[PDB]
Amino acid sequence: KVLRDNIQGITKPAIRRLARRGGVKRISGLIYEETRGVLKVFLENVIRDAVTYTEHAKRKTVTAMDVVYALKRQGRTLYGFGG
Amino acid sequence: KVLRDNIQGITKPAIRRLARRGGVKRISGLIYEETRGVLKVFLENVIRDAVTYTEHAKRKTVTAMDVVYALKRQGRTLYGFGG
Amino acid sequence: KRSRKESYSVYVYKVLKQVHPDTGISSKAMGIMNSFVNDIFERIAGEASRLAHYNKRSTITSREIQTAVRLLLPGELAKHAVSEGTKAVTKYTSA
Amino acid sequence: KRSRKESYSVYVYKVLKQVHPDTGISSKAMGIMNSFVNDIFERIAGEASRLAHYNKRSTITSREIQTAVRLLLPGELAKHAVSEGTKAVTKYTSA
Amino acid sequence: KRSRKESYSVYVYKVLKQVHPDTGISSKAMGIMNSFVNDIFERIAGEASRLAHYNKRSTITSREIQTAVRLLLPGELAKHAVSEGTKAVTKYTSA
Amino acid sequence: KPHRYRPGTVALREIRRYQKSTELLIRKLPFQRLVREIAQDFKTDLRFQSSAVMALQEASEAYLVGLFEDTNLAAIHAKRVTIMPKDIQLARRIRGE
Amino acid sequence: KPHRYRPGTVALREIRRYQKSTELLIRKLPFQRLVREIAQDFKTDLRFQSSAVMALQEASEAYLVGLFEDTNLAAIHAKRVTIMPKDIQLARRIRGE
Amino acid sequence: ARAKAKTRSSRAGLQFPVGRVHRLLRKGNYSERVGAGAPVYLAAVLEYLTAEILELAGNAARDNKKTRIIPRHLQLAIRNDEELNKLLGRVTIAQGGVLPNIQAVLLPK
Amino acid sequence: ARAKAKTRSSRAGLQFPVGRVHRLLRKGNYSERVGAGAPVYLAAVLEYLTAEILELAGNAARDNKKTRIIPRHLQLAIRNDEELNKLLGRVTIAQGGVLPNIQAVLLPK
Amino acid sequence: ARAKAKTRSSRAGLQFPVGRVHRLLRKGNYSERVGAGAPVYLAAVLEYLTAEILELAGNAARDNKKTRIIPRHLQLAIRNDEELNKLLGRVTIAQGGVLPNIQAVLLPK
DNA sequence: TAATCCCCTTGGCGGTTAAAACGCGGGGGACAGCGCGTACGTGCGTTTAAGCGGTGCTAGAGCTGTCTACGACCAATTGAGCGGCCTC
DNA sequence: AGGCCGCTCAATTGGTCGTAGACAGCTCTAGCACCGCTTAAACGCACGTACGCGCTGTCCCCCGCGTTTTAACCGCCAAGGGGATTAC
Repeated sequence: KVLRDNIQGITKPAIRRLARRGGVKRISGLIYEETRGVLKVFLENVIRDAVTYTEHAKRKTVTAMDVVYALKRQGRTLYGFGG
Repeated sequence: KVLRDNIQGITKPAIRRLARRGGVKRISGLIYEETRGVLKVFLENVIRDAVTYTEHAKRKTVTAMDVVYALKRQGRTLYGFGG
Repeated sequence: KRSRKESYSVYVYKVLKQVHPDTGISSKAMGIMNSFVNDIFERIAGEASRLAHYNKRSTITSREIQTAVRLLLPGELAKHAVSEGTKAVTKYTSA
Repeated sequence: KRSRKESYSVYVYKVLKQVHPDTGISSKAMGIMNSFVNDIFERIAGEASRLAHYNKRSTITSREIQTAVRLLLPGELAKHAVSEGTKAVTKYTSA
Repeated sequence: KRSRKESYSVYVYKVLKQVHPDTGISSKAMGIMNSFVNDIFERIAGEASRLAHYNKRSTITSREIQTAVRLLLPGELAKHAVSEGTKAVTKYTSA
Repeated sequence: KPHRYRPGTVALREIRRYQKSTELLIRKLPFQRLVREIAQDFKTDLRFQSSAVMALQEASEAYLVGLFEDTNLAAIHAKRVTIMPKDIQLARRIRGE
Repeated sequence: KPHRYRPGTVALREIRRYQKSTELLIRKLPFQRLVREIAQDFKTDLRFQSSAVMALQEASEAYLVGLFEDTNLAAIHAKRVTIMPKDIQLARRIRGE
Repeated sequence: ARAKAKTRSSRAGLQFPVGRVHRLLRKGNYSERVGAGAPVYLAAVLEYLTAEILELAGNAARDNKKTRIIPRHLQLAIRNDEELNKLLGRVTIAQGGVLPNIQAVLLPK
Repeated sequence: ARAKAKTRSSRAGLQFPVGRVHRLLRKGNYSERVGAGAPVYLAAVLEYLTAEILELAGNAARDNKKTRIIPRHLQLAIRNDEELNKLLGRVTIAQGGVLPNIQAVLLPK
Repeated sequence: ARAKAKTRSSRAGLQFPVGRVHRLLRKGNYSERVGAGAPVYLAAVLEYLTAEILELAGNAARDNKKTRIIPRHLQLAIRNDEELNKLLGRVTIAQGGVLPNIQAVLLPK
């Protein structure tokens, strides 16, 4: 049940797709692992806040409202998830 | 009564000395006027809020504490003038 | 048995059909609208609380809200909002 | 005389003599630490109000304050703040 | 002993002070306002009378005036004109 | 001969095709597995609302898109189109990361 | 022969000295007159506490030095030692302005 | 005894007199019977039109550093709006003057 | 025996609830006491703001030949207005995508 | 017949005014009731941060052979603690100067 | 905090390509050595208004008495506004 | 979606009761205005010298264009976790 290498679950073509949404034409080989690391750091910060919320809420299920508040505290406020 | 040009009073060597404090080793001659423009925009953004505070305060003399409030609103909180 | 959850659906639906009678809507667009109305509401409310604190006011009035509008809401939208709000408090005092 | 204005001069000075009995302090730096304690007090107070809103709690407790500390304060600052506040609240609980 | 002469004075004054609280009024500009109000009123009223004749309707409702706005007022303003007219009849039926 | 577009043509077609797109660009299941993976390190046996998983997904996607916008602004600033991770680090550190 | 330094040396010495020093680098009184003339652009005949003038000052130079640090970051990212205004415009867009 | 009355202009929340426009329609020989939404609709149209032209006149007055409207401002406001010019192509304005307009061949060089 | 129930939102003539916004401001712990003009002014601001949002959404939908608002229309509505952009620079939209935005260096020739 | 009025800061063994912080939170509009250990915990956190900052300030003053706390010392201390740095990234110190920061590319060969 | 329930999450399974993945031709990309017009740092004297310091004064900042607006709050009552559904 | 049907809560009103700050008004004090001596500022021209970037080239690096494959997706099935709800 333990998971080990799901940062590679965010695939290389998914990175290419996102950069196409970002409007990036040419992408170096060094890009993908750096993107994986920085998204890992960003997710770690957000869910650290969310887990703090959840244990402060005495809950076990991660809710999207906690995601919303965590993104608010990082100045990345998201519309469209019950906020 | 009125004044027409004191944005010139933020002089070019003052900009040079700040860029030395900002770590710039070589400053184009094109730098000074546009730096004046962007500081002009920033000071307008600050002082518009500060004036809004001031007639919200029913006062005619501008205080430093409302300047602190406006800076803290714009995410550029300054220590050393509160209270 | 269920518990009611309040949302701003019918009002945005009303003003949409007021300004565009022929225009439809999707529900997740309404989720973005609910997020918008709560977001801007809390921005204005926090700024109004700040202004009440700064000028030692225990009461937040329309002057506080208008001040918060000039602060947060930029430029042209602020002047329009001032205009219809002044109309709105005027007709409200007449009602 | 004038109206008494509350400041944090003496408590910062007591803490300074706890950490550095030998040194002095400038008044400009003193106003800076007054702004610091007021600013961080405001950050933690607003964050605790946010979390009391999220949990629908009418009362902010040291649980909420600890949550806000774990949010804002980074890493070892957060955990040693937890340790210090825990030791303090045990001493105050034991009077 | 004199007799009252009616004009559109205070209404245009109210509207101007709504859109410009600090702007003053010259009297012959106000004459141009009164004459403009009378002119456009007579144009739209005559068009409504003609439309009432052509549809054989002895009653001129808001639909006739809406048609008259669509005819005389060109485009973009006419679209906005329909907007306040719809909102006004809605709020009038609600009041 | 088989048809072959010049390098960048299919890239630009992907540019237009994914700017007109609105859908998520990540496979849902491995992203959910990754958020469970990372969150298990901070707290054990964590359960995720799937809507929260897609919320994290879309927020992260748009955060990355804003990051690459800053990046390729730096790249056209750097007279390049092959973006490299120092561009991303520049965007982060000027942003304050 | 009178003594003369190579380019950048006095620039670097100034860099070191005002990184060491903490004082204001702009004359306070033209700054004050600028504050008043932009005040009357919003409300005429305003009066300013001197503390408000210097508070606006240290805020102004702090904002400026932050922008110039970002400018140097862009310029070394532009592989350069001389900054041009497009660096500042880039950094202003990166900060979200 | 009686309910306290509000004007129908106040019921609309509009500044133009709904009653006066209604009576000038009914006595203007356009129809003997008039639907209820017609004068409030027309009055809202008129108030919006005057609001727009008064806004234009006010901005024009602030351009000329004059606090009060003058019919020169009215001439500048009418003639520099395309749809208002379409409304008032054949309308003469007292003491208004004309647009500053010099043809290209009239200018030197 | 009792006054007729006629809501303050109808007193404003506005669809946004005076009562609900008032109770959210009072419950939101900003001050224990709130001036009367504050929630009506706020509700007028909110309904107006949502009004231009709905205008831009409507023209965005009419451009893409759909009668219903999609959040892609919301993306095009928000990001194409400079004051709305200044309002929502840091705000993220679900399933909105981005603006159609290509730099000129990416085009051929 | 009341006993000695003791102080809650000394009850916590601490220096920061518990009564002031509790009164400010009662008057700060964050919750109408405040938990009993909340201001004690808050003051403990504030004193811990203040104590470590003043320790760093005194050490920095001793580093430049001065015996008095200076805002330059505050800058050189807080901006050189990375967790205090990103705790206080957007905060300006009056007359604090800047960190000595030369880029390695700016230094000569 | 106890109960609890139910519904919403979690794990398992069967195919199906969609998506990933791997590999190969190829044009483009990045960018350095050197060159070359260049663009600005640095010297340093001169000007002047900033800086310092020195006076007079009242505008309004700030503090004090009144008082009435002003608005929160409770029982009741209602009407709008949300849960539910189905359907075109 | 939306529009229609059933519920319910919330929103208001009348009054009441406490109180907040607006207003008047004094006062006194620092901002403003005026005045005077000094020299830092500053700035402007000359000149030394280093800057930015482009040509050509150069080396190599993903992009595009496929094939293969596999597990993601979708549809289906069984479990119970816990979240939320009511009462104490």
